[PDB]
Amino acid sequence: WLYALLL
Amino acid sequence: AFERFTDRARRVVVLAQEEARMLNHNYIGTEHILLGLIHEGEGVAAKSLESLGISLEGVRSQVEEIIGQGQQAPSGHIPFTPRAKKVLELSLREALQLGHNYIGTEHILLGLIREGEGVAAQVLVKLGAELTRVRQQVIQLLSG
Ligand SMILES: [Cl-]
Repeated sequence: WLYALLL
Repeated sequence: AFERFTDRARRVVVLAQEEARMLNHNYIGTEHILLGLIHEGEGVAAKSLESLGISLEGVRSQVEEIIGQGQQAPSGHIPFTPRAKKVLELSLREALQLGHNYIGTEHILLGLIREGEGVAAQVLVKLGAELTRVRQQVIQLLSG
């Protein structure tokens, strides 16, 4: 969170 | 944040990333979130879109027409576009307003509708599903 996938 | 996402909602995000990868895209746009929601298959979002006649095929056709594919797929994590970030931010608020501390697939779909301006919204309108019609369908399926 909040850049890509579950990040 | 993602600690609040249900398992299905987390899977929607992972599926969105891999949809982007398989289209040789290097961002996750709102249209990949839409594809992820359909791919996930089980949740309220998938059921709402299926019940409106919005299929993986129709969405893929429109994404190819609008965005097309890249030449070479990327590896590693594929970053969210600014609009996809906004959709995921809004999904938190949609879930709280519907009385939930968890973010389920329906709240991602509702946040996508709420953002209302990205590729996914263009696709949905092109497929005959106005955003207010999608929102009403989600509410109706939750009312059961
Ligand atoms: Cl869910």
